[PDB]
Amino acid sequence: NFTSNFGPAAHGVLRSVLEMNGEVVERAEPHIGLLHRGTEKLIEYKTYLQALPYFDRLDYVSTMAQE
Amino acid sequence: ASAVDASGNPIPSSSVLMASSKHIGIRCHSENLDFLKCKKKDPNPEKCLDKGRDVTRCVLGLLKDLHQKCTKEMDDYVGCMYYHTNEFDLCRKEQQAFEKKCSLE
Amino acid sequence: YIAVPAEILGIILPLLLGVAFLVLAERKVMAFVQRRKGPDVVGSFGLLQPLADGLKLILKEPISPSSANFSLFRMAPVATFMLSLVAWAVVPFDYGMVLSDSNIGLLYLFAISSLGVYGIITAGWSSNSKYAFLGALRSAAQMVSYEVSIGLILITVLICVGSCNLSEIVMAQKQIWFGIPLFPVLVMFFISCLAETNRAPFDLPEAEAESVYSSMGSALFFLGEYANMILMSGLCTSLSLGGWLPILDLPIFKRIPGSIWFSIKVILFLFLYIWVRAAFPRYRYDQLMGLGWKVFLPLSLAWVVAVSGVSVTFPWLP
Amino acid sequence: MILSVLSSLALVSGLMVVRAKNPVHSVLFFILVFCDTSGLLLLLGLDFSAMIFLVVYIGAIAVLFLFVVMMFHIQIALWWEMFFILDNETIPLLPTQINTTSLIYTVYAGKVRSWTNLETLGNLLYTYYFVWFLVPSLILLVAMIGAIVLTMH
Amino acid sequence: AVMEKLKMFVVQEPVVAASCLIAGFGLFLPAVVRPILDSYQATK
Amino acid sequence: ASGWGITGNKGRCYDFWMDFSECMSRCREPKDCGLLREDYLECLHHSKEFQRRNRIYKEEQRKIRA
Amino acid sequence: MSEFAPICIYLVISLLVSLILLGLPFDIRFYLVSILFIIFDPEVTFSFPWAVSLNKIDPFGSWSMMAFLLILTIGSLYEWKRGALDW
Amino acid sequence: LRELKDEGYLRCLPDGNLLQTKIHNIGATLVGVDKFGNKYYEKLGDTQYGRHRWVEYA
Amino acid sequence: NLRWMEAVLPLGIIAGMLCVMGNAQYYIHKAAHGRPKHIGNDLWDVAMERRDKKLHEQAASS
Amino acid sequence: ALKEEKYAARRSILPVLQAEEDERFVREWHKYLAYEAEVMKDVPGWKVGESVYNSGRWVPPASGELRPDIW
Amino acid sequence: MDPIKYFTFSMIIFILGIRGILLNRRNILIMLMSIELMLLAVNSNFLVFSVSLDDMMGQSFALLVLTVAAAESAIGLAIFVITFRV
Amino acid sequence: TKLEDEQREQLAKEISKDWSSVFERSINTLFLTEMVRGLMLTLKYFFETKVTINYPFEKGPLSPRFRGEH
Amino acid sequence: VSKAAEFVISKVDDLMNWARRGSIWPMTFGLACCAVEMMHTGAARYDLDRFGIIFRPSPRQSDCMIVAGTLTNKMAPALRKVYDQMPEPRWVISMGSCANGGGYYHYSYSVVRGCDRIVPVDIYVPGCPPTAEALLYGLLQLQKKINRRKDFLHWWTK
Ligand code: SF4
Repeated sequence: NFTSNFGPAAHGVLRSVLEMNGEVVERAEPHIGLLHRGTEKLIEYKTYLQALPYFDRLDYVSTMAQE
Repeated sequence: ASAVDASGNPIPSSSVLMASSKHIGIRCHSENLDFLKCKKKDPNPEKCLDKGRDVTRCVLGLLKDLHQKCTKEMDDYVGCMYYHTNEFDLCRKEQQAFEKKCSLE
Repeated sequence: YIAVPAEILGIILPLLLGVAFLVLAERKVMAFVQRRKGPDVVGSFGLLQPLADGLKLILKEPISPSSANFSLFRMAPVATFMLSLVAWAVVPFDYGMVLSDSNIGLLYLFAISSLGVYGIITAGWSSNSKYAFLGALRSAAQMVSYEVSIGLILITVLICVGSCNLSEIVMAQKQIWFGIPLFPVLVMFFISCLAETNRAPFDLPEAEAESVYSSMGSALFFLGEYANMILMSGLCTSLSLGGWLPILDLPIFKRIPGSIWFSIKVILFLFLYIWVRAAFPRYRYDQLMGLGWKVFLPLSLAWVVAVSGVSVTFPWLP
Repeated sequence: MILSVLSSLALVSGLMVVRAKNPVHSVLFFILVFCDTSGLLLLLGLDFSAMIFLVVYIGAIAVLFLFVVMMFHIQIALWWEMFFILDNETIPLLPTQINTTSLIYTVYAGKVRSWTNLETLGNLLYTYYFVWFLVPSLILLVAMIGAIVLTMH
Repeated sequence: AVMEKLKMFVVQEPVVAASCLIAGFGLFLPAVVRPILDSYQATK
Repeated sequence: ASGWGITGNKGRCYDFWMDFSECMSRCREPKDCGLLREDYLECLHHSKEFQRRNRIYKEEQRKIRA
Repeated sequence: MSEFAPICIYLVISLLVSLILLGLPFDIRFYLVSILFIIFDPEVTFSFPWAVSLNKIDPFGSWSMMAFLLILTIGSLYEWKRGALDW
Repeated sequence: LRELKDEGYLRCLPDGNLLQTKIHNIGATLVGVDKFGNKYYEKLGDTQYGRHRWVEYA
Repeated sequence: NLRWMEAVLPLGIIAGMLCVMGNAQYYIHKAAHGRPKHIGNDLWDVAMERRDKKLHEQAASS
Repeated sequence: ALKEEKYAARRSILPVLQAEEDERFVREWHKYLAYEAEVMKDVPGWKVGESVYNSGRWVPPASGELRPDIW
Repeated sequence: MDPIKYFTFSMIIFILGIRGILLNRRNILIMLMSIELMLLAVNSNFLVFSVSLDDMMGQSFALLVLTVAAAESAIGLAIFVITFRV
Repeated sequence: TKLEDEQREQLAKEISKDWSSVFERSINTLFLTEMVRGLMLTLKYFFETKVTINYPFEKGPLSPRFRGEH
Repeated sequence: VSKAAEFVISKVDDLMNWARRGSIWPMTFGLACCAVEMMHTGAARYDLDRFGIIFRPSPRQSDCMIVAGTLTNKMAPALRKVYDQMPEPRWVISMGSCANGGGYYHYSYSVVRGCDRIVPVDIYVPGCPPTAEALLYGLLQLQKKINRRKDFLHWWTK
């Protein structure tokens, strides 16, 4: 079983690691901490009307359902 | 590509030979054919020389007789045979002319 | 003695000009398809874009590789380049307007395609990492399968007309274009030419290499690919669409130099390449090779049989 | 001249095939042997067989050999006779061939048409001698079913 | 039953069906048409 | 040699083989016409011809020393 | 011949121009596919002479070639049902 | 001729954009000129919504 | 309305090149031998070319 | 039809070319024969003509260097 | 002299191939490539003979032996690739 | 996976009712009519006009409720 | 100075700078929402290819690096390793407001206060996210920077 990496369109930043076998993905596993900010810590050291933009920033495609 | 040899000599110049081959086949033919039978019997370049000399004489006589009766036309006809090295399908127009003024048979 | 190198230079340089403007026009027309303009700043109409890209890739600070740094890495791109061009040797642009009348031209083109396969496989393996090697193997297998399909198609078009040198073929078409009766054969030949250079719907080898190196080396490689593209287009229009022959045979068309007709047909096929590129998603590798070995081989073989049959029962076969 | 060039290249390349290590080097020199042999055949005046040597010998067999030796890259576990045949005095001394060079007798009658070797070979091989052409079908079939039964689990 | 099986197979594998039909056409034309044409040419 | 010359004509050395064959199979008398075998094999290899021309040149050269 | 001389001069000139351009900045799947290609490539090799000369051979030529094709096609069918070209 | 051709016309040949703006001009009208010398045009009509007001920078 | 012509134009250049390409060698050969190339020279035409050349040189020298 | 026109023209023009080249060959072979006889006078005479190939069938000289009529 | 040169080239290639198949005993790849070389030399002298004495069957034999060589090479490399799985 | 064999049969026994249906579907998948339809749509968009706002001379639309340099 | 030769040098620098500015090839680093807007720049409206700009993915043949998004202490080494692997002439455009100067999460752990600390940013940009117009104007500012790049003169005087 090979151990291939996948660090790539611009479909986000994500680190897939793949236990492989021929052309079969026997086990895929993502590493995800690659874009962290501490949004919860900030909200706390922040407020309500001041923390609304954080929710605006989460899931930045659908930018209003969060608010 | 001249076909005149600065004199009366029609200078075979294979282009001219083909241009007349459209026409030669009906003048020396029977005479001509005897040559081949010689070459069929024994391909000996010695014992088949008389008939070949005869054919060459007949053909040069044809070329002399035919270059004077059609001169201008024939000139341009060979003028369009050296060019287009030997393709009959090209400039058929000249061929047409070479059957109106020139000797048809 | 000296005329021959002059002809060779006159064949080589315009091909490079044309292939640079080919990649330029590729970007432009795909853009127009996608409701946008292409490169339109540098030149008057973007015409100075390929020259600028070339000058950039020239002044760019080079980086020599670290893998068999001579006679095996700095050679294979040159190998595929030489193969593409030496294929370009025997192609008729007009009556007698050729470089060499190699009386078996078709076999020549087929052999040169296989040698291009050699070029790509050795260029892939000459690197260090192994994923490039797996990609090279994949591309080799794809190329060779669609080559056997191209071979059978060539056999069809050859059955339709006795000799092999391409001028004789274009006369046979001068009667009536072989694209008309063998239209499905033309479609299959075009799909096989698409798969042969990995262009429009068959790209997963290259896509994976981009998903997981010299500047001038990569430039030479892309140049070889696009040159082979123009070559495939050229022989497709030289043995399935007429090859410098006016349509409808009316003596107003006969003022066009004939050479113009060949350029118009090959530019149309280039436009079709670029068009079919920007309309379709890509196959996988599994389905790619499956279609190669299941859909085009049997169809091409059946077409050989059928055309031979129809042309052997009636006295239509020269 | 060029004949000697191709012969020398083929000779030395075969030597390297047998002796040189790094079996991929051997396969490269083998491809080179076949390439120069094809050029040689082209010099001989048989064009079809030259292109065939290119297509099936080089483009088909040697690519298989290259494939296989690729996947297992880590698997690294006469002058007397020449004089005796050149001192026979049954070979024309090149001085003789000079004047006789202007002695050949063209026929101009067997070349009014001209069969390229491809055409005549097709004629002969398919009309007559056809069983000689059916048998190779069987040996190719044997090849393919053998590959299957051997390696395909 | 056999017609149903054949319709099933043709829907499932269209390109093999088309290839076989083209090969059948190309093999049926000579074998059964050439004698008829030779006889027609003999009579006229 | 059979007939199929390398360009669609009766091969260069056929007629001799035809005479050899008709004589060897028609009149089976013992090797009375093995005389034609030398001829046919000569056509195949020109051995006698090359030998003769070589000797002519040999004597031409030998008379040069004088 | 006398055309492969232009061919080879083209070869060397292309070598020169390519070097000039270069110097300016200064498993079983694969194996079985290769075998099937080696088997179907002599098929094209044999179809080439058969193609040119289908006028000096009557239906005898067409039929012999179709028999060859049928033998190799049964080969292809055995290949297919075994799934060696599945990928 | 050559005066304006050198002033604001021949630069289009290696500038590109100026050619597109010259075409939009041959379709255009005039609506303003600003002290920096630059000319604001408006080709209002059946053209489009995004491209009917633009500026030649002078 | 000719916006499409902006895309064919680059492609169109290719056409030019190709045409030029061909024509180049053509005219080159036309000046290197005195007449355009001939497609499909069997042995007959080569022998005829040699014989014609020799005959014409004999006529010119005389 | 076109190819047949061309081939018929060639066939009809054949004999002139054949006879001319035959005469050329006789000239050259007579030259070579006179040369031989001149360098083979005092040697025990062996039929200067010397048809090495017996039983007629003139069999052209056919020098070495196989395929001479190509290159 | 040219038939002599062609035939001596073919013979020396044949000798080289047989020396390869004899001396080198373990490397199966060199072994099979030497067999290919032997068949190549046979093919080449077949063709030289087909053109020297004007006769055609040399070339039919050449084509068929090409088929034979392709078959042997394919099947033998199969034998090897199954030997080197273990 | 036994059901899949049973499902694939009925799904074939359903669409293959008559001969017209099988013939239509076969030459449908054999002459690439959906490919042709996609190509024609693409070519229409090619001939059609563009957007390409041509920035440095005609900028994009905004709104008085914009946010930027303070 | 050989005033003629200085004029030839000026023209050579002009040609070189024109090529390098008209064939520029970026390299995206799409961490956060600015990537979206960057796509909108590369989209049909404010077309980028029109300026001779192709988003080449492999960092062995690119010219610029567009850091669009928000760095992270986990992501800094990857960004630095990508930056090192580029050829000599390089530029960096810092899109967004946290790729330059920390921005919002500036006041938070696990965030690099601006990509200036890792790679030597060339021109940043303002925005949250920068309007596609603003990003395109940033790239045109990069063109204006690379346009005053007299280089052959420097080598002729060095
Ligand atoms: S405002 Fe800044 S930190 Fe937030 S998504 Fe945008 S680029 Fe990222």
